[PDB]
Amino acid sequence: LAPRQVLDLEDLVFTQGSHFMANKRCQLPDGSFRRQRKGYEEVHVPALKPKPFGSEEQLLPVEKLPKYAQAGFEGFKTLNRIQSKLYRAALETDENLLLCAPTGAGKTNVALMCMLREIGKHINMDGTINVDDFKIIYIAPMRSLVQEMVGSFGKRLATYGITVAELTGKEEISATQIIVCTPEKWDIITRKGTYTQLVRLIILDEIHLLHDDRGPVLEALVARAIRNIEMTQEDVRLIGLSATLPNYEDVATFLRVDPAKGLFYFDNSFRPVPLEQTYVGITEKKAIKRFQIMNEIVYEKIMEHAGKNQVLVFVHSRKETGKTARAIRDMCLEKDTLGLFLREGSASTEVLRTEAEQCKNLELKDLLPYGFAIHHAGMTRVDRTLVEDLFADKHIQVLVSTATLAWGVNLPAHTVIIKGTQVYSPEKGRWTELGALDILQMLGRAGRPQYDTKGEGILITSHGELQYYLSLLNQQLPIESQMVSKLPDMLNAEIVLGNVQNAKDAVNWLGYAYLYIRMLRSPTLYGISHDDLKGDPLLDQRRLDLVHTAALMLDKNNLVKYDKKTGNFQVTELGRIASHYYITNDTVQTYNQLLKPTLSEIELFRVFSLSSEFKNITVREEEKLELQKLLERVPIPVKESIEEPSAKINVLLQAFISQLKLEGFALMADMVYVTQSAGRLMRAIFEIVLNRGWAQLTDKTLNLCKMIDKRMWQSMCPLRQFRKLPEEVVKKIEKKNFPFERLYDLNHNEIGELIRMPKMGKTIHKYVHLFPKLELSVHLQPITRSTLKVELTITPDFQWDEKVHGSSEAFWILVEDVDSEVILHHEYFLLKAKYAQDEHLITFFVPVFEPLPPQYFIRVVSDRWLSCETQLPVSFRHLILPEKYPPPTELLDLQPLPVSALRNSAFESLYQDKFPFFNPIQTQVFNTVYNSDDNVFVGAPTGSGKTICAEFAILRMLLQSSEGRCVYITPMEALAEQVYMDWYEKFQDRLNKKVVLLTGETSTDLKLLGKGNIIISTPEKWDILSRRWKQRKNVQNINLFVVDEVHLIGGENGPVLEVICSRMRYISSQIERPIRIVALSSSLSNAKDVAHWLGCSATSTFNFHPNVRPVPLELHIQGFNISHTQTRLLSMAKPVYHAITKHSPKKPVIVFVPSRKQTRLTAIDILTTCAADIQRQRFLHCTEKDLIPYLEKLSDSTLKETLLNGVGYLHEGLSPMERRLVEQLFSSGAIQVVVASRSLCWGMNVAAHLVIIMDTQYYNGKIHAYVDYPIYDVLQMVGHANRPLQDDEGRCVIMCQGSKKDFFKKFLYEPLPVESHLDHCMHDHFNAEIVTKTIENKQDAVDYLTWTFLYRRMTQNPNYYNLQGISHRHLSDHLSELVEQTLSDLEQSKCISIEDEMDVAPLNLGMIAAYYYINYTTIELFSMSLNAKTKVRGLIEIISNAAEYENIPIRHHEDNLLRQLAQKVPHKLNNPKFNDPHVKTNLLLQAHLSRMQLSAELQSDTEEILSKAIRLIQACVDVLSSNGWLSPALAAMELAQMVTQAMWSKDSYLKQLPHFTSEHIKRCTDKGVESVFDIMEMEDEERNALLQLTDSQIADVARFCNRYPNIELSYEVVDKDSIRSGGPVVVLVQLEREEEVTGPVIAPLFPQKREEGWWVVIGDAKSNSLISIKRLTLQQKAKVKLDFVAPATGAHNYTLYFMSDAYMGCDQEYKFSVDVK
Amino acid sequence: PLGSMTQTFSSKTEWRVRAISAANLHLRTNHIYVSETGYTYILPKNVLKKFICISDLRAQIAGYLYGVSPPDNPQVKEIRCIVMVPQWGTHQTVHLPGQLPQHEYLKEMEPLGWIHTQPNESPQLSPQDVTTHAKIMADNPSWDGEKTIIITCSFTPGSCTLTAYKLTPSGYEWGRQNTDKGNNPKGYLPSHYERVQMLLSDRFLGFFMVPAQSSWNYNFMGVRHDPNMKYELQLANPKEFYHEVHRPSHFLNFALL
Ligand SMILES: Nc1ncnc2c1ncn2[C@@H]1O[C@H](COP(=O)(O)OP(=O)(O)O)[C@@H](O)[C@H]1O
Ligand SMILES: Nc1ncnc2c1ncn2[C@@H]1O[C@H](COP(=O)(O)OP(=O)(O)O)[C@@H](O)[C@H]1O
Ligand SMILES: [Mg+2]
Ligand SMILES: [Mg+2]
Repeated sequence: LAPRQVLDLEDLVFTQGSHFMANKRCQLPDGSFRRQRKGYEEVHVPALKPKPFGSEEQLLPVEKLPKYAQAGFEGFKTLNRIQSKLYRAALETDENLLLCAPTGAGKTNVALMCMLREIGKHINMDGTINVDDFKIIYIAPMRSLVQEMVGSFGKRLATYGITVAELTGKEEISATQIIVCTPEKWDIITRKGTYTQLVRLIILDEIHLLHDDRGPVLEALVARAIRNIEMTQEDVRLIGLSATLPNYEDVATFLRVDPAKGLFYFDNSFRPVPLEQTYVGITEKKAIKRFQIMNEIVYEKIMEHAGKNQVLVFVHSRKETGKTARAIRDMCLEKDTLGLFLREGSASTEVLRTEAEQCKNLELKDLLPYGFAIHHAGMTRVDRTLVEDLFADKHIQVLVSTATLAWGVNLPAHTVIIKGTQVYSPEKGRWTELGALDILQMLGRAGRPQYDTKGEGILITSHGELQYYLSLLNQQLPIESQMVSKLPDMLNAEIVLGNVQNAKDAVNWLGYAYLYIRMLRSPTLYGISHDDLKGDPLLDQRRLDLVHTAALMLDKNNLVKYDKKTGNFQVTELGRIASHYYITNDTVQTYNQLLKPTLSEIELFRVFSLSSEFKNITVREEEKLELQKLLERVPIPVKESIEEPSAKINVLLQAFISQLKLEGFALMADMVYVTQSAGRLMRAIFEIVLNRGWAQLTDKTLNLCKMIDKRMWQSMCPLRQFRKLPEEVVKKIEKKNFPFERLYDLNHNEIGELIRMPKMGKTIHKYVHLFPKLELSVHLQPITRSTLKVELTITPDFQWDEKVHGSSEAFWILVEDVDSEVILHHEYFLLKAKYAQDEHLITFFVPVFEPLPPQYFIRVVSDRWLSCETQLPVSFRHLILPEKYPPPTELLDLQPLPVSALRNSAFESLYQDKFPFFNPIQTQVFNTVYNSDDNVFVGAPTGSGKTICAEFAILRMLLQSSEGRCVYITPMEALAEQVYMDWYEKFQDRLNKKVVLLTGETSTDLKLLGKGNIIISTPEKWDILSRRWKQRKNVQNINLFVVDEVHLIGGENGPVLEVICSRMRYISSQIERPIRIVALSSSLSNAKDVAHWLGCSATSTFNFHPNVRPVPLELHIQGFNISHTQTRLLSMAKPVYHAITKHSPKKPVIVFVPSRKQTRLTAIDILTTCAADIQRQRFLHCTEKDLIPYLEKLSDSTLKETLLNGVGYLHEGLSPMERRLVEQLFSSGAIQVVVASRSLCWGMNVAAHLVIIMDTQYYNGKIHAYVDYPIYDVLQMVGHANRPLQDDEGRCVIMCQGSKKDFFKKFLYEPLPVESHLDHCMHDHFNAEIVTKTIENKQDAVDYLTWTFLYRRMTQNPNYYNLQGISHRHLSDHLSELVEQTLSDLEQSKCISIEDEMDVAPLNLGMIAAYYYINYTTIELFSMSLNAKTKVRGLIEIISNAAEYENIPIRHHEDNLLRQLAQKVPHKLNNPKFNDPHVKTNLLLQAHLSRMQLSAELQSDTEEILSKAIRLIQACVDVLSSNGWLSPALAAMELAQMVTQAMWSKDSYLKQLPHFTSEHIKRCTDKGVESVFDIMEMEDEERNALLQLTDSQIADVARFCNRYPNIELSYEVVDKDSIRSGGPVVVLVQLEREEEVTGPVIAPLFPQKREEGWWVVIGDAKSNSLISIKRLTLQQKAKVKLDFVAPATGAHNYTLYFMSDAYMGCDQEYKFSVDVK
Repeated sequence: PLGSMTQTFSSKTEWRVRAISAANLHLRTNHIYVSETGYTYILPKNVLKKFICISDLRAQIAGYLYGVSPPDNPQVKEIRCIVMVPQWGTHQTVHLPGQLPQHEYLKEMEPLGWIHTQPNESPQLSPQDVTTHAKIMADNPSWDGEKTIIITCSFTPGSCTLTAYKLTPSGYEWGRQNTDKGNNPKGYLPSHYERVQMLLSDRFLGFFMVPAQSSWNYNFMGVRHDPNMKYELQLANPKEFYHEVHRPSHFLNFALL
């Protein structure tokens, strides 16, 4: 619990790493012998004989495998011994496996068999593989082995259509299904935390790396995944491949491998090629004579196989290959023994000479004719392939190479010699023994699986290391844990991920590491007594002491804040950067100590040189002469002396940037290690200083990052970065003293006289414009005198070449202050190749003060290109700041108004039981709203009771006109549904009036406002009916118009709210009887503007500020320094619980979280902290047993468990019923805390005492970026912290990022300024006003604008709308330009007609778009895609391409779903591209007509699509018929009834009736029924038998029969004789129903209710000609009159069509002949 | 011969010590101090601290002064901008081009003289600055003798002391004629100048103007600096004295071993 002891971790570290020998003895196989010789001793081990086939194990043929796995094994006839023993456990079970076999036994195919099983789990009906369904991770030790396995696995599985790739230094990871990486690579990826949730299989190849220093990486990977399986219950299969070493059973426990199922051990006797071992241990310790003894032994061993077998020699440096190959040969001809390798006259000799000529390599040229060769990574790619080809063809006799050949190529040899086992370790700063993995892999290449009946491995080393390599290659080197060394770095990585939040989590996490298993089985080897082992049998105290020690080290270095007593861990931004950038904790401590904004480039290099990754580097005495030569000439001065190793590291870095080659062998290896680490190290320093706002140091470190990558300083010409260039010219361009900027505006050949090469003329001009260059323009938009909104326009001014720029180019947008000292704002900008020519718009906020600073600076710097920057100065000399907002309306100290002040018994019955008196705000406005008819403005904070203020005006209207009609407008649909429920009981249940809610379906919307007394609607819903006000009387007869939450005018959907209220004012001006307008708003800074715009007198303008809220609001704003969103959310988890126990320990709490997934995670986190506090069920105020009546109604299992502890959560994915149960339990006080998602803040019918806003950002899956909360959403969330008759105060804690803290303080403590954006969407409204003839000329458009809010704000804040003055000529030109631009686009799309550049008139297209409320862009694309030959398939395609469907989300976890849905969908589409919402919309449409049950989100996505489909369908009907196209119009008319009933034209008409199953309609398609009228005319006891339904399903079938359309049609041609060409032909059509209707259209699968619409079409069938068409709605009786002009003289036959828009099977057809003289 | 005992010379160029010392110039910005006439000059602290951090402790650097007067009050001169032009200097003087700064931003301001660092604090104004200030007045009539001043930022130990001087009529006609560059020229008198009042302030901010295509420091590229050179200006802040782009020879001479 708390008996901690601080441990010395370094004394628990096995210092030798993989060279640590745990076995004290080593037994040799029978026949092993030793021979003493001069200066050295040899040890021989005979080749082991295979084990005779034990039991029933026969070699399994490949054709006996499962059918689907035989393609990954084509080219193999039979599996070997270990593969046939493993194929059943590999292919037929999901058991975690561990295979231990000697190198070369064929372990890869076993891992391939499990990969094939996982791929088989995603077989498709199509036959391909669902590739976005899973992911496989193949962990390989070496990078060369990774690359070869990518090609091998890519070829073996190419027939499966599967991507196998190695991760680059990230759309590829989603594209690849099998990721091949090193342990360190996958550690860095999962450390960030993406697509790792799809990992189903992990393969840890060469898992005996655990014994190596890199071993702890494998332990961290396994413990992370296994522990993740428990908190996710998504199982992952673990496959481990190992060599033959002890402790394999401990490895099996470490991988969760059942020993009786998944453990398989094969000793070295299962090596397919027998191996004779030879170990040469040299006793000579003097380096010079030991060097020659080594060269004498290799010669003696070479001669034993010279001419008989090929010999492969392994050295440990790219330089030693040539030395060893030459030294061997040179002594051969010194002894005259060259004729043995080559026959001096056979085919082997000549081909070694012809290719030595064309080989190009110089060193290999001197060795290839003699039979010798070299191989190392420093050589070319085709030379190494030739060395591999010539050696595989048995031409090369002696090949000297390094370990890279052993890992990356499958090149076996009969004899393998390991000349020496000493390697230089720059990380350790000394010579060390070779790694165990390299030894096994090199000697594993001894013996070819075909020619050689045996292999001969020879290993030369020092005598003191014979026992080690004898143990390693004879199954006797135990695999131990090197984990205590890297323990502090790994614990921090789990804290940053949130997997470990306290010490007990770490003790549990430590129990999953290989160190824990080895500590239990061998405690004496890990510094543990065998009696301390069971004074703590599970090692609880020992692990807790190890965690305590590591946590203290992290706390001292400021990576973690560690509470020693409670054990809790706190993440920090410093601790996150060390984890994400793979930096040790001691280094980031040094960075935290020395980094300062005033840092020079001199100290910056010194800071880098002190990183703990170079702690072992020393200055050797043989290096000081070469180092001092450079130190006295380095361009960056070095303060430290030569004796200090930090100066050596400093000089080596500067020498690497200048590309200088030194001579010291240790210096070169030290320089590579220092600069290889410089990449992520300097990148870590960059992120530290960038997020702190240090402008000067950020520019220094970002340049140093690029100078290390590009290997050049800033002083050089930036054209060096183009590697494809004959270099010796750019060095002359540098000599030419002229800036690189002068080359842009310059001739393609004036370059040549400047650099002396018209020779290489336009070659320079090519790369000058290939260099990235961006142009910047800015538009300043002042919000206050304290805040500015900057709209930055980025315009690329270069050209894209994928060979140079790749797929994207990254840039850093930096906004610096006056002194280039503080970064006021910064963000990441990625320029994709698909948008390399389009302008980019970036918007952000910056603070300003009122001795207005001279200027700011905007710098757009490239992320990788050196000297690639564009700085735009932002002068404020002409910036026009808006005026200070006027003081608020003072809250009068009036007496509280009683409910009896209404003086109406019926009205008082609405509030008598709710509260005794109105609040002070309702008190002030009472006389003006209840006892007056003037226009009134009420601006008060959210929660001030403004809803009752509007009810005052409604109650007054009912007194005057008892059947008056009021229209209430609220911006959110969730607000309208809530207001409708309250006002239905108040005004309809009690006062017996009519309260309706507009549905958005116009087919039954005009019918409610004429019926109701209070109309509740959203802006857009009212806009469509508002446009036809001059003909429809039910819009201008309105007595009272109320618009609520009018401060949303500055929001995304603000302009629509501006248009209707501006229209109601214009209507009221031309209506004789003025319309009262009541405006409710949040506290507005410019409320007098809203008052003047809506005609509110100043005495009736109530502009209150947030301080006058009835329930006082206690606001707290916490800043959080972490910039990584997921890490910042973690740092706020426990503060959420601590804010609950502080501000509301027992009163209800609401927590707003960004996403749906966070609702569940936070609710569990709050309970876990409540659990560790032993406060379990403290938020549960209801008895456990008194909740199951409500509890077992849910589907979510997690929601049930947390509700049992008083914590609920709400999100958009819950059931509409489940939310009401959680909302009722919260308001009941049963549960105290509920965690709501961000998107539910507008439809939440519960209030609480404390509101916690967890972060103010959300990820948008469309732009792939985090978006700030709209300020309107935050105000709505704070409004939930208000309970007037429960609490004396309201409290809200907002936990935001530190940079956003100043923004909320300025826009929450003060009233909110609101602007308009109607000028950014004028086309659709201008077109509407031209259709109804409100705008007839260009002067009318300017006059029309004078009634808006956009318009009035142009004089108060002109710079916000891009005006430079408020002069009445300044804005007169600004309006005219907006008028000219808007009318020119409408005339371009053929919706309006402009005559003499003055008069405007609507066209047929414009009248259609304004009628059905459709974007003018959609109506133009509609008009250019339909023919006379348009069918149902194309109608679905054209309407799917509508602009109203552009914003349908694209969740790429649905890619294969839509890919397969495309095959299940009846109509096939050409060019299938699934990155388009219009293609997804088309697929969701056909999925609805097919009645296909989809996802919960896909079905919801379809619902929003269908809410606009009817109006789009009706638009094409008006377009097709206007062009005389008969067949497509009728087809579109029956597409409307198809969408309504969710059917197809060929489907059965009985599919409309309820409960009619999928097949029992076919039960009677064989009989004689096929219409609904057939079912209508069938008798009960006769028809209630075939239906197979119950006493309630019969009635649903029945009630559809009564409302099914059954109209008797009658037509008559007036004067059927007195007709000829040019004469009027009129046809009267009479329609009458049988009975009538009680209710709208019965269409359960359509979201909105509809009314029965009908067309009457006259057309010529054989000519596809539509003559006349008229829409209508029928009420019992109706009479329509169709007219047209007769054609030529003759006897033409027409057709009368009577088609519905909501029912299938009611259409009627009547042919008739008209004799035209 | 040769000697029983001999060593090899190691290069120790002097700019490396000055570059290391230039890194600590920001510490002096925490300790700046000031030492009648009729005109009061107000220097904003933001541009002065920046002018210190971009300087050298021995090589003098200079910048041109521009500003205006407060609205309804003309007895005070508010310095609003410092302009850095291509220049190279020594421990006693600086060398500017003959052309004065020309830009639209400065057309609404008046020239108020110049400001320059100097190594040692001296109780009297340099004879070189009298010659420089007077010769600028002879070639540019926009520099009023009763309006333009010389601000000296002398590097005191661990601090910075500011003193502002104007030129008397007596000193102008001697500075324009003087061709003796020594410390005791012939006809140098303390009556050639008087001290003007100078006050630092934090209530407003100034800005910098730097060359358009070039930078300002030519102390390592003196060959390319000519008194007849021309230059345009941009609205940006100047780089440090030893910035990378000010001494290219040091970085590429190391590249060619
Ligand atoms: N079933 C098999 N049948 C015939 N040859 C095989 C078979 N399996 C492997 N070989 C070969 O044996 C060699 C061993 O390769 P590998 O799978 O990497 O062994 P390991 O991983 O255990 O060291 C490969 O070249 C491989 O092509
Ligand atoms: N006069 C009042 N007296 C006591 N409680 C009230 C009063 N008015 C409202 N409450 C309650 O306070 C809450 C305020 O909600 P609301 O009317 O929507 O205010 P607003 O629209 O300004 O945000 C309502 O639940 C309401 O029932
Ligand atoms: Mg292998
Ligand atoms: Mg409200």
